[PDB]
Amino acid sequence: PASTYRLQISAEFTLFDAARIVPYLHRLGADWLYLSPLLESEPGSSHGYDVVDHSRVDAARGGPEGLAELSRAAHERGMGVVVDIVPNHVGVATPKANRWWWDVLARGQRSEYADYFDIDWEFGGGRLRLPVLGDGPDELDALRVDGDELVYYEHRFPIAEGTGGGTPREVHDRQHYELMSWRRADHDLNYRRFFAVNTLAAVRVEDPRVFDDTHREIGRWIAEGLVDGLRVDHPDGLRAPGDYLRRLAELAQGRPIWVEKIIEGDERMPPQWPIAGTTGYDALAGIDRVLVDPAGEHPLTQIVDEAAGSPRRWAELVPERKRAVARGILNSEIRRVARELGEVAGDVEDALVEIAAALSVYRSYLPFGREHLDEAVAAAQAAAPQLEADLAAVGAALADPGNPAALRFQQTSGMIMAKGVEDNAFYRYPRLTSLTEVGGDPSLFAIDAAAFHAAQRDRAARLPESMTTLTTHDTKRSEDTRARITALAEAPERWRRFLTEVGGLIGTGDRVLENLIWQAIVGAWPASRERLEAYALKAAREAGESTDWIDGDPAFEERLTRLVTVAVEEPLVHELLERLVDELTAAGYSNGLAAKLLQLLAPGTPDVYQGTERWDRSLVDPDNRRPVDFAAASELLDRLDGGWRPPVDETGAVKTLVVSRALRLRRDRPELFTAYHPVTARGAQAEHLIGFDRGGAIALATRLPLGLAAAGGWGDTVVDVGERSLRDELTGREARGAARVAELFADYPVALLVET
Repeated sequence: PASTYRLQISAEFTLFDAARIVPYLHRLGADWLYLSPLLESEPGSSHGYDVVDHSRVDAARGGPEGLAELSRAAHERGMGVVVDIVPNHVGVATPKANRWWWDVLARGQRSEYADYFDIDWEFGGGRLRLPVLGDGPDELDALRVDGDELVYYEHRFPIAEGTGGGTPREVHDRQHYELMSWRRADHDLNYRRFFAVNTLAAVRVEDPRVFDDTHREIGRWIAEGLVDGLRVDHPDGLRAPGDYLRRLAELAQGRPIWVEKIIEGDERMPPQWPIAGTTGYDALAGIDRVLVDPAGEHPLTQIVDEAAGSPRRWAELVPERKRAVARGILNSEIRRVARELGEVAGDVEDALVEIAAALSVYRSYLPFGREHLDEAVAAAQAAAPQLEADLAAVGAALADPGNPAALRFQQTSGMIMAKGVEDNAFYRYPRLTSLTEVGGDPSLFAIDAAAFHAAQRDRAARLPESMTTLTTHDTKRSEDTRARITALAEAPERWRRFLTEVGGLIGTGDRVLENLIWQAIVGAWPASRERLEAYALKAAREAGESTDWIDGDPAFEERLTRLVTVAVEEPLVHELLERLVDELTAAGYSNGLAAKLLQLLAPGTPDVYQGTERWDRSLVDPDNRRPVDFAAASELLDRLDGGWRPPVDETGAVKTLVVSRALRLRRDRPELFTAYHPVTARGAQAEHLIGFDRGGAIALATRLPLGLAAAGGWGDTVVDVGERSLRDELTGREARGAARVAELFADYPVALLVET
């Protein structure tokens, strides 16, 4: 496809709602609709990742009639449909809604659905441990019997037949499940789950019988022409992801499959995987880093280091926090891998924790990626020479794809990275929070244009059909929030001044977390107190230093709450914040347009998140999933198509112009996109021009806008565009030969030149 447009389908935006805005999306220039999980989820699911019935399209989202209508709307217009599917796990929040889970609770290992899940029965003493009770003592006195069901407040579980009668507790101890305290899920859990989410139980989709049942309706979409490609959720949690994608490719009849897979650096995926590529986060990392002024690296780091009283080094942070979740909320996983290894050596768990800590990829794919495991083991032996013998024997076992533990470890190192680095270490390394993003190396402050172009060339060579992306439903900060934040690398000293001035007014005791919060407030501004308060509490808990998700500090959280309230409502704090936002507003606009244009014409299939044809200043889940005003966007676009040329302003109109013109061009004139050639400028400010030629379409953008303005503008800087004559889709302005960037960017900080 020429592009994918991502839609959050739910009961508030159904498949019928989506089909009604298909014509606006075609107008905007989208090629394929990228929908979220559509199999029946938990009653009230606003994402659909908690599947409870793989046999039908979710009724709340429109059921099969809805899918059929959306597909027909898209296909009658030449458009395509790619659907997010969730192969690894199912929702168990409401058991009475997961017929498979219910039967396993009701009949234990005698359930026909028992080997659909990944259960250590012997660790549980023949029982499935459900971490549903509260931590207070005497919890089970709330256990009531209600017919053929055990009840614990609003939770209901089946009574195995022939086990009724007596105290509610006497019936509970006869059941194939054991209700336990939620805090016991850190260490004593005996079923495989997704991340540290107990309400997401993994299914053994490597079993052909399980694959057939979980993918039958998905297979119907393919067979009957409803769906044109698939996006696989979390393949890294699968036991045999290679085998899965092979089987999915034949289910999808050779149609394009994209995988959500985080890549680290120059790491490569197994080439035999029959996929189009990833959902885009490798591309996000480079687009953002070409807009970071590299000279801010040491100033902005010292702002964090002085606050922490001790250098925050990413090389310590990552191992430390991976170690911590391996020993904490993800310990049931570590302990289970240790049980399957047997008494290989002495301290097997500490050997595992050290290998997962040092592992520099999310997982191996053995025999592929053995290098990564080998280097982890060696690095663990240097960080912990006390276990040199143990690590060697444990690493030796972990290298044999015939050992079930080697395979389970690969299912676990996926989650130690995400929960330790993305959802923790990120929130402790805020020297520039736009670089703490899904798929990025925050240690890598910036990349020069030469490095940017190399990254584009590599994707054209090995991943030409792969997605690129700037916002997803899982990003920590949405694309224009990061665009403004990134300008702080140009003005580190201004930022120090701001933190100081506003921190002499209100604080929490965690000056490191306050750097992160003010960055999000500044980047998202203007934003409601409700949204900023929610973000602040979530960021503070993810960071885990001054409060936590398990055992919070209410006094601290209320200091954080009154920080954001003072930022919105108090006259002097608010003025200081408004003044800094104004100073950055043009820079962030220019950075946001630069990112959007570069991504949409770069090699690959650009993904456009719902509503990001206007400014998206959202924060983390769920702020990046707010309702999207497609009506407003269409009205905006109709003004643009009616010949209005907007200023760079807060309506987003100039972004809608850039997005719509680049999407259409790529969709409707694809003969223009045949190669990739850097376009470099000439003169006093040539460093500020970043761009490339794709064939007959040239993307031209600005980097480091604050320093450009400080230097007096483009001056007499020129771009060589060829002996050819080009025209800018955004303005109609013509350019030939050595064009002055002052003329090219006379109206906007970007231009999209087309051969004539």
